[PDB]
Amino acid sequence: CPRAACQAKRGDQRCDRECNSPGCGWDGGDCSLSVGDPWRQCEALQCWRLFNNSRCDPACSSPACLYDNFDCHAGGRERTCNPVYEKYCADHFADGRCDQGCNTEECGWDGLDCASEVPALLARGVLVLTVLLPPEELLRSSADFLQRLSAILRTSLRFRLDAHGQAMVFPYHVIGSVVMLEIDNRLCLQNDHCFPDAQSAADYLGALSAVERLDFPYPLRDVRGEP
Amino acid sequence: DIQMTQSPSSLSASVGDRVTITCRASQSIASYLAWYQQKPGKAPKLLIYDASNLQSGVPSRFSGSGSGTDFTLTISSLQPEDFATYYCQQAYKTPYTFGQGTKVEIKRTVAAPSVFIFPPSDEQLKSGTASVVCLLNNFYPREAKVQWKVDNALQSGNSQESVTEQDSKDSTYSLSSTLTLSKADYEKHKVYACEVTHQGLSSPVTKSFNRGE
Amino acid sequence: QVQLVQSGAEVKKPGSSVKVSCKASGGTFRTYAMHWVRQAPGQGLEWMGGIVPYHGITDYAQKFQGRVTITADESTSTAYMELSSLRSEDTAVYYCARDDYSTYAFAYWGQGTLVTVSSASTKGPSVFPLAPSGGTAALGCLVKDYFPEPVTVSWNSGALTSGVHTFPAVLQSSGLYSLSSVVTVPSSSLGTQTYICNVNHKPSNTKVDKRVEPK
Ligand SMILES: *[C@@H]1O[C@H](CO)[C@@H](O)[C@H](O)[C@H]1NC(C)=O
Ligand SMILES: [Ca+2]
Ligand SMILES: [Ca+2]
Ligand SMILES: [Ca+2]
Ligand SMILES: [Cl-]
Ligand SMILES: [Cl-]
Repeated sequence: CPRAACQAKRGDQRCDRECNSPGCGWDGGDCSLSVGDPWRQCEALQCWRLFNNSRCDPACSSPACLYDNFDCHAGGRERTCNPVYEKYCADHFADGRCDQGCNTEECGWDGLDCASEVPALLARGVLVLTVLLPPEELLRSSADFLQRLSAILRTSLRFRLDAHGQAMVFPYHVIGSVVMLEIDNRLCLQNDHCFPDAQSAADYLGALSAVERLDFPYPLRDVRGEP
Repeated sequence: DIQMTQSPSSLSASVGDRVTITCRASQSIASYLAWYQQKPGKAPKLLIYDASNLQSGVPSRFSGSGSGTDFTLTISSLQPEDFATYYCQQAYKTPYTFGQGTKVEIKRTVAAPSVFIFPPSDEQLKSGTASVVCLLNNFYPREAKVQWKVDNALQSGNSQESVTEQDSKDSTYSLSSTLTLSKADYEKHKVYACEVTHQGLSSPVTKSFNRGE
Repeated sequence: QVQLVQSGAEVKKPGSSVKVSCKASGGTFRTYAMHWVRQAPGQGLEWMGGIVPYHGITDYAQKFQGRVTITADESTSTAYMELSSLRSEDTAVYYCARDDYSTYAFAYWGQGTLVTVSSASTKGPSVFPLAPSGGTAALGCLVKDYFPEPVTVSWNSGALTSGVHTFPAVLQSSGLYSLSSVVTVPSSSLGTQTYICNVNHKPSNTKVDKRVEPK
């Protein structure tokens, strides 16, 4: 990793756990969803070692330090959605009926069904995701996809719509999809725990993929923020 | 489902030993793993939650570690009250799944059984059935072989064994072997013998009686 | 202090249904979950399903789909498990388990409810003496043909405990249970002491005291 090992695998579009270390740049970004250094703006160098620990490390709690994986913000059981609610919250997400059990940031906020009268407060930019699944298949489970991403980011995620009101999901070249998402922070009240832009959200997802703590049941290749 | 694999399934240890029980998950469960203790005739008891948190009221000699797919329950200085069955459980995704369990028994020196044979009672004989009971009392290890002979003929399919849980005071096991025959078959034979093979006996021991003597 | 109290032991015929209850007390966390976990004789633990009474949201193990119904009465902090089309393989101890404010793991457990599924009907045992004959003697009582489990056995009203071994029951091909309880005593105490086994089968309201004399 410091010299002479796996240089032929750095940036090879295939994640190799043997090369997944900060020294080898998370296998040249292949293990961090194409995010070079998710901690690039983090002021303390050893934060990634404390990212995975299930405890608050205040020195690593800044937005630049990826909120110490929300362990300072969500200190107790509220860190995760109840496993008994997994199917229920995915089935009832954004169905136009307020489901109180799902009405928490860790469960996906019920896809905002309990906050229809609160105006959208979008983060800057668009979250772009390459998923190795065709658009039709991806949209067949779109509620599950958005609910899970909303639960992970602890905020509300939705498909960016075009002028014709259609979801901005494009074919990837037959082999996958290029998914465009917006982040609605209308329920994200602020210390800090809210992504101000799409790149911040992409870096956080890259940091989870880097420490092997991203459990998203979709063939997600890469993430980026775009204006 | 997520499959939980525990190792070992059975463990013999002595008071004061440092004991490790491992749990393997079929996929990553991050740190969402609990450890339970269960004693015979009792409900499970939570020892460790979320891989490494010691439950209050649980002694500090218990500690949990691991993440992802591999987890460890360590018991430092194993105490007499720690002899029980231990289970790991993933609390990550439903259906919640448990490991198969690890039974922890106390090691002890070898102890030969004292053997006793009971003829059927006259009270039972009236009902038309005959139960012949062979008792193997307070032995270690648990492994024992009991062979029934009726007038030198080796019996098969007509006996049932039962074994107690390990004794909390002397760490031994006891076993009963019951030979069941009709009163008709019992009355046509003389010599009823129980033969016991165990590690603490230099030679198999036979206890017998002659019907009507 | 959190306490979980379950309803009493049940005896059922194949094809019947059973409904078990579990009352929680001493809890302060509003969104606690109540779970049902079963344990077949000599086997491990199996989660059947769970409920969060505050929200009424339930989840079940797929293998129990259509046969299991989990409900709760939030006002009484009581969870219920109903299991239908009962088979002999459903014979088990059913535990109620509850999480707490700090984990989703099973922090609290009920005492368990034994559910016996069989074609057999409730019957008290026949008790026969196992007469005694290095100076150690053995005596006992054969506790035969009862249903369902459990049976308790004591010697001299619980004053004799040392050297006592009450064997786990064996299920006979007739569907009735059978066990022996033995005690080893000094040979010299046979002519100077009295030995009585006290057998209690609560399911049939049977209580039997049998004096065991040397033959
Ligand atoms: C987090 O870091 C690595 C995986 O990236 C792992 O070895 C470590 O044990 C994890 N820590 C905890 C406390 O789960
Ligand atoms: Ca690579
Ligand atoms: Ca941390
Ligand atoms: Ca809803
Ligand atoms: Cl038990
Ligand atoms: Cl509580």
